[PDB]
Amino acid sequence: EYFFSKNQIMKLNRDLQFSDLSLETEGFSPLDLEIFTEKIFYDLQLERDCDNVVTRELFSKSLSAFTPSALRGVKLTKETNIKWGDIGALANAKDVLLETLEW
Amino acid sequence: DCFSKDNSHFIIDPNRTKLITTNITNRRPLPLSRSNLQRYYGFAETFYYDLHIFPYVRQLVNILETSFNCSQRGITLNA
Repeated sequence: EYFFSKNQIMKLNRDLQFSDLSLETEGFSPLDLEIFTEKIFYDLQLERDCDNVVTRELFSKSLSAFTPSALRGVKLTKETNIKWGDIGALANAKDVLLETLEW
Repeated sequence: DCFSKDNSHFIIDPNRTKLITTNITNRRPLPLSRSNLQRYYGFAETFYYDLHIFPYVRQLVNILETSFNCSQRGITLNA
């Protein structure tokens, strides 16, 4: 919010509220957030003609492409992202495993 | 000092010995779409891209045009 205020005046005017993208942006340093917000701000001339960037969840388009200064080098583990819904029929084990993890 | 009319038009003749070199002046260079300037003097023409079929070129040219256009808005975009 401070960074959005420190750019030349623009506003998050739609019913989106900052916590949404905050929960969407766990792995970021302050410098990364300054950059990410500048990348959003460039919407103001790259795509919109408006003097103010009503944001319309455009973050969901750009934040998929931008990345922090973290997450460097090609390393992955969550990529498959199949969730617990895609159990391999661990009927006699998924219970105890998820319980022992979650408690 | 030969004539009071000076602005509307004048003739140089190489029999007249003067010149001036006031460093530099700054002026906008012509757009290709109107000028086509290269093809007149026959230099190694740049490839004329189209604005559609190489979409990343549209991306880059818009990214630069942002800062030509924002000059009226006065913001220095630093693109």
